[PDB]
Amino acid sequence: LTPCQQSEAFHKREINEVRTLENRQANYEANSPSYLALQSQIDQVHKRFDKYGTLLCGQDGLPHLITDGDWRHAREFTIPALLFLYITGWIGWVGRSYLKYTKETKNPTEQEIILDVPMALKYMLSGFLWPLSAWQEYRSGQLLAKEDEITVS
Amino acid sequence: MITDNQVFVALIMALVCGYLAVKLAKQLA
Amino acid sequence: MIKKGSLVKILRPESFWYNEVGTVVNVETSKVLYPVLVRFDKVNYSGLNSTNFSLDELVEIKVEIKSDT
Amino acid sequence: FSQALASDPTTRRIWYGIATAHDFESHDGMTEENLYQKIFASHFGHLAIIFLWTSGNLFHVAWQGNFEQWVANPLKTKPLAHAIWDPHFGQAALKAFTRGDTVANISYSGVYHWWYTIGIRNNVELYTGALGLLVLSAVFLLAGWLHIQPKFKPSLSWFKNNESRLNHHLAGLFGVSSLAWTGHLVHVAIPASRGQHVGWDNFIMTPPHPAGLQPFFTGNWSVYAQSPDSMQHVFGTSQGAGTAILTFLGGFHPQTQSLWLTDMAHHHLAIAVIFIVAGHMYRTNFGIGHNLKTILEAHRPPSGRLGKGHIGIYQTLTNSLHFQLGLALASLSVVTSLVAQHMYAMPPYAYMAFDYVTQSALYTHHQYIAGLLIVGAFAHGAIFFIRDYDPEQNQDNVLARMLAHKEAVISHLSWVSLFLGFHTLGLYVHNDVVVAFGNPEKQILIEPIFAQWIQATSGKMLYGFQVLLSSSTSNASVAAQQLWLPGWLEAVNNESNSLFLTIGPGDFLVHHAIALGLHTTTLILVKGALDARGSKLMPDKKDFGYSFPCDGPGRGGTCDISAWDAFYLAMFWMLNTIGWVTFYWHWKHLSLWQGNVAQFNESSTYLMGWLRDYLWLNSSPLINGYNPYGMNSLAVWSWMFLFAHLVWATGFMFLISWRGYWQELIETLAWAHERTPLANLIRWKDKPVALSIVQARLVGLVHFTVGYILTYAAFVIASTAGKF
Amino acid sequence: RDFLWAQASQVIQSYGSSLSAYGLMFLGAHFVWAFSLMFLFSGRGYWQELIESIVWAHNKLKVAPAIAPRALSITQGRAVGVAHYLLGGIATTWAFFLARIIAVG
Amino acid sequence: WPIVGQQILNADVGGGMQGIQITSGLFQLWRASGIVNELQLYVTALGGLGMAGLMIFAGWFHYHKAAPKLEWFQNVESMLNHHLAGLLGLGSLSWAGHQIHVSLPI
Amino acid sequence: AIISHLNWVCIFLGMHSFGLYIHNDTMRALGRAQDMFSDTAIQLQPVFAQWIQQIHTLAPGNTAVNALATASYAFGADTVTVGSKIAMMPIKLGTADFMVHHIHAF
Amino acid sequence: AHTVKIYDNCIGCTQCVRACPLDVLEMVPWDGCKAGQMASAPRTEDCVGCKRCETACPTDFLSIRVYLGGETTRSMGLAY
Amino acid sequence: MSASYLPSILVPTVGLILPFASMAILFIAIEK
Ligand SMILES: CC1=C(/C=C/C(C)=C\C=CC(/C)=C/C=C/C=C(C)/C=C/C=C(C)/C=C/C2=C(C)CCCC2(C)C)C(C)(C)CCC1
Ligand SMILES: CC1=C(\C=C/C(C)=C/C=C/C(C)=C/C=C/C=C(C)/C=C/C=C(C)/C=C/C2=C(C)CCCC2(C)C)C(C)(C)CCC1
Ligand SMILES: CC1=C(C/C=C(\C)CCC[C@H](C)CCC[C@H](C)CCCC(C)C)C(=O)c2ccccc2C1=O
Ligand SMILES: CC1=C(C/C=C(\C)CCC[C@H](C)CCC[C@H](C)CCCC(C)C)C(=O)c2ccccc2C1=O
Ligand code: SF4
Ligand code: SF4
Ligand code: SF4
Repeated sequence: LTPCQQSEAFHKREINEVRTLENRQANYEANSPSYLALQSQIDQVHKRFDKYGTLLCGQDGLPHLITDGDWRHAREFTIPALLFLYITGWIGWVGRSYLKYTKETKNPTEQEIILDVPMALKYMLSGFLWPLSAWQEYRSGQLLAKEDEITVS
Repeated sequence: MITDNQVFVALIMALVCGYLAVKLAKQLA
Repeated sequence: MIKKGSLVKILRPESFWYNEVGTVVNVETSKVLYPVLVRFDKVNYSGLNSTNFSLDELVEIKVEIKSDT
Repeated sequence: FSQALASDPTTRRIWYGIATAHDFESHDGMTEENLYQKIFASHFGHLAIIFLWTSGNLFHVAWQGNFEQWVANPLKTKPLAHAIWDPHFGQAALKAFTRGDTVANISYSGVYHWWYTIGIRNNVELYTGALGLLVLSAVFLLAGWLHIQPKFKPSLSWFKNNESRLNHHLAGLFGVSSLAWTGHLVHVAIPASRGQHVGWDNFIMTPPHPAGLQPFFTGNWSVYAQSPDSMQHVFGTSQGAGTAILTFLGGFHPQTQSLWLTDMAHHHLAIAVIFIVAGHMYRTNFGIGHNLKTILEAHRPPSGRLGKGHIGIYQTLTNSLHFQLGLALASLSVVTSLVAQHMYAMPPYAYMAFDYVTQSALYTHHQYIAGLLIVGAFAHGAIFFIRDYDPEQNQDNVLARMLAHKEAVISHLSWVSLFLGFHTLGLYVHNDVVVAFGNPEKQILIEPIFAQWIQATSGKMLYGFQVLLSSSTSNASVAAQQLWLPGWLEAVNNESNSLFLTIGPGDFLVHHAIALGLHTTTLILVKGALDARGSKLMPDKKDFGYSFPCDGPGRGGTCDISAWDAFYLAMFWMLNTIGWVTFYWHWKHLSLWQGNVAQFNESSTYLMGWLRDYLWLNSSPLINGYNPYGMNSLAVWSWMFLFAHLVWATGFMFLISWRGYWQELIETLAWAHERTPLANLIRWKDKPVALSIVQARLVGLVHFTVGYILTYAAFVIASTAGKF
Repeated sequence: RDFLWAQASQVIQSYGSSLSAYGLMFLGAHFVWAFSLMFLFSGRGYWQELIESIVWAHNKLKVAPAIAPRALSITQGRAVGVAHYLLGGIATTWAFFLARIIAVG
Repeated sequence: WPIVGQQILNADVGGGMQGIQITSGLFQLWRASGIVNELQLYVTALGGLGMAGLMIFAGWFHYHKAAPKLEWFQNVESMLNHHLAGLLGLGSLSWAGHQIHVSLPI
Repeated sequence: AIISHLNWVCIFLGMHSFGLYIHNDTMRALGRAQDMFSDTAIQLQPVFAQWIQQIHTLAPGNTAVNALATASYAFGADTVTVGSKIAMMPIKLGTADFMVHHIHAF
Repeated sequence: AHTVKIYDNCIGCTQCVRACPLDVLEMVPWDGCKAGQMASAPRTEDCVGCKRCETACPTDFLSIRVYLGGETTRSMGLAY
Repeated sequence: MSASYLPSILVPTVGLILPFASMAILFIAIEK
């Protein structure tokens, strides 16, 4: 499996895809303004192929990638597209968990799940540095639970 | 009008069912 | 013999509600096998609130008196 | 004859009368001794059916077939099986059904021969052995009845003994029938191999090797491995063959059957050794030694107090038959899926690399039965937890510790089922949507580098990135590459064989989907057995049994709550997951049979490629079985494919709508029965009622199974035999 | 053979054109239809035993909501089941009636 | 719109405008109504906003503001005299008087 | 009694309308049975409802003196109106319209 | 037919015979409850087992159990 | 072989009388 800037069987797909798009492109007059945007669309098409060529991609023209952890391909898995999902999802999750900690008190529990004061939703921004602080508070959750669970009998 | 041995087999099957009831009646023998 | 209104822990031979925290609604001296009704916040599937419970059930939950500052 | 079920003035009595006919542990007047006895008799009444049906399989091949014309030209002559006779068949269809060799209408054989062997020509040969097999089956049944007779019954101290037949039955079956099998396959079927025909009167006089026994007796060397066989070979002519006890190639043999019966002969050598090493292990573990303790039935010891013996406490596993069934259908199921996976990479048949229709029918056969045995094992495991488990005895171990905290295990399994879904199917939806937009390159493709590493293990020396078997100089590669590795590297470096195929995206994402479905199925099969005695919705679930409707429609509802309901739920996942594996496996061969491999690893990445190129293109010769013009041979199959969608959708009647509506309708039917004149004179016996809530789902599961089975049993034959 | 088979040449052979959405909705309507096969076949009892395990994990971290997690109503499950059996059982022919008639228009 | 390459749905229909084909019968109804210019579309739409608002201020009128008694609903006799004559009658007459003077533009 | 009547009607219209589907699908895969079904294919189809269309062919002029055309060109036989593409056709029933109409009635 | 078994959780709020269709259960004076009533089912031969008392049964785990047993004409609720 | 002279000419009733007989036998059994 060779990279596509050297894989002659990938650039042929770019030519073939533009060829299929060209028959739809030439039937209409290019001077019309409602169809002048097709050239900008094919500009987006052209500007898309060059970045993927850098990633190792299938010889067939189907561009594959790496998740083993190889440092040359950490961009397709490990670092960007992966770690941000974990952080962003858990920035929401641990924020929800903090809201779960403040879900009791005197005002009805149902009122504090649904009809919440908007201020708690505005405080959500608190979790800039979840990791270890969240680990402490989750330890305390398991602790204060004191193995109080359902019967399952 | 075909399969005479099959007719005898069907007849002996009915007779075996009757003899099965007779065997239930005999029991001890 | 304990006073009414104590925080409970369910240890019924059948209902393994492992120390589901609840309070004693009232204490009855009528002496039966399953008398005590307690406010059970975990609404069971039946839908009610307080059910009958044994004398086993709860012993104590504060565990402290003078050392509990 | 169950009395509690007999006092049922309704038709329902018959259904359980057949449904609980094999449910021996719940018949009336059932005892501990009669259970094993009648179940033992059913064992002997079951193997008898197997051998009777095997005798019929051989009889019809002897009485009909061109196998003698096949052994000469086995590639051109299409194999046949049994004659077809039906006065319903139109002559126009029978003119197309009769093709190949015979003049009578004969169907196409699907069960391709495992026992290749010779063939015994055609002169009073196969039907005699088939009759002997059938009579042995009948005498097998009569021997079981002989055991049932009074005074000839084995006591309970014959099944429930650690010191019992667990020793001699093991090291005695695949061991005596190992030296016998080896001695009666590589020498009895050596005429089929080389052409050394031997009558059954002088086994000693005919040695295959140039020297026999005496070289093996020497401890220095066997003097049997220094003998190769030429590649050119015919059953009748050796073609330069130089006989040897062992004839391993390490590579894809010209004749597809094994490696000149290498693998074959090595099996029972290793299996006899398996018994030589096993038959000595557990033999002394037993010892036939009665326990010295008289604290088991004497007046001196009463009540519970202490167990019978710290080491002895295993009666809950040996007394129970559902646990033993849950393990016998489990280890055999491990080997069943292993056997299925060992029929495409290591084919023990000849001309499977050149045949098409027959190969696709055996793998999925054993695959579906593998899933069956798995479910049977787990269902009886649930029955073991309901009717045989006791927390008072098995306390303080790890088994009772499981269900004190099993909720944590169920949580992890549910998390896996959700994780492998949001990504497998999420990837699939992205694939379809971005391919529809005209951008297959924007698709987030995937490469299973782990599965690509399997191809690196094949010995390829041109890789160069520090992978296993990438250099012939590495001591790990140098180790044991002296004899069989030369055939290994030569056999895997080819695009024409099926020894470790190429793996990519359309190959990965289906394995991701198989992991998703199988892990979900695992959770569904396990939790039904865990929450079998009770749950939070219903802790008295132990106070009933296995097959019961509900606890009551109240407290939120108890719809489908029994352990039997978990089984009925599990079978649905079984059919679809085991169908996913087959839908995948059906492309890994049709993509190379046509030679256009670039179809799969380019179009199978998205689901629309699975829709247009398989469920539509391959089904052209299927549906064109009887076109409105000239119907041909694939008519009976194109009819089954329709009769399948009937039976399958027939199950949707029993599954979507429940039972009470049918009660209110059958009552109107019964009203019209007596109210109508003339027909009022006719009266029934058992009162007409609807199916039981349990029997409703069971019978509907029967339809949802057999209709789905026939849905895939008609597509394979016609679609593969239409284009080859 | 001549009806439900010959129609795939006008619903799937459209990714190269502008009728690609009627193929995605076609293949995606079978999803929600078979998604109705989840509610029209199973029962609330098993699924209610399924929540309490998730609620156990929710009681492990106290992340259990005040609104006690319970299964759908016995009648509401069938109402959603027919909703999906119809939505997934119309959008396929909606994508099919809008598939061939545009290609053969 | 050009966001994620979805512009492939712009079916080449003609008339200097690309988009998604419609099967609602809108063009046939509009041609049978004598509508030709785009201005006649916008005036009808802006006139529809008024009627749409008046009905919200009506369903919020006979309720939070007004409310007929229960006696106003047993007038089923008076209801069919206004549904078959005021709605069906005047409706079948009002549209009849339209396609007599708007037919010749079509 | 109501549902009893409708029940027997449903079963009679099911074991035949879809029964004939099972029957014909059997006749084809079986062989020469579908060949001998051709005469029955002439039955039912163009036997009923054919005269209704013929009534509508002769309805103008006779039973409709003030009408110079039928109710629709689906009634007028051999009268085809085309505007570069076929608008309506005298829907000649046949072969399996009796089949699907009874699948409908079922 | 069905087997009716009464738990010791009874409060005697008569929820059985109130819910119960054909009056399987019955209220009996008892000396070990708050209200002083206990449910008892003599006519278990006529019981159908519709399980509508477990709905009205108050206790955490219901107090009136009816284990599914055999089926006869009295327990099928059929008119023919 | 037998072709159309030995067992295939008596099969017509063999493949159908055992079903009729089996349904009859099992019905007599349940009638008992
Ligand atoms: C050697 C080798 C290896 C390794 C491996 C490992 C590391 C391991 C394993 C293994 C395994 C591990 C397997 C398995 C399987 C399993 C299964 C198949 C399961 C099961 C279970 C069961 C069957 C249960 C049942 C039950 C229930 C659930 C109920 C109750 C109780 C009972 C018990 C009855 C490899 C391959 C790498 C390579 C080659 C060589
Ligand atoms: C399209 C549309 C629109 C627009 C507009 C409109 C609304 C329209 C119209 C219109 C109109 C505006 C109509 C009308 C009306 C009218 C009428 C209704 C009339 C009348 C008349 C009469 C009634 C008469 C009577 C009489 C007399 C008095 C004299 C003598 C006798 C007689 C009887 C003839 C919208 C979007 C908004 C919505 C709806 C639809
Ligand atoms: C029709 C129907 C019935 C009625 C079913 C009846 C009356 C059974 C009818 C059987 C007749 C006598 C034919 C049986 C013969 C079969 C064609 C094959 C069986 C032969 C052997 C395999 C035993 C239910 O009881 C029911 C219950 C729950 C959900 C759905 C339904 C349901 O749809
Ligand atoms: C899954 C299932 C359930 C459980 C159904 C559930 C839990 C419905 C879940 C739907 C909700 C909408 C998903 C949870 C999403 C939350 C509302 C959070 C959303 C917050 C933002 C995304 C808006 C049943 O109750 C049932 C009953 C009878 C037969 C079959 C079944 C069945 O299959
Ligand atoms: S199986 Fe039937 S009776 Fe039992 S809970 Fe479900 S709907 Fe109710
Ligand atoms: S349902 Fe139970 S608690 Fe209620 S009155 Fe009856 S016996 Fe007493
Ligand atoms: S079992 Fe059914 S009929 Fe009997 S008391 Fe309980 S709810 Fe009533």
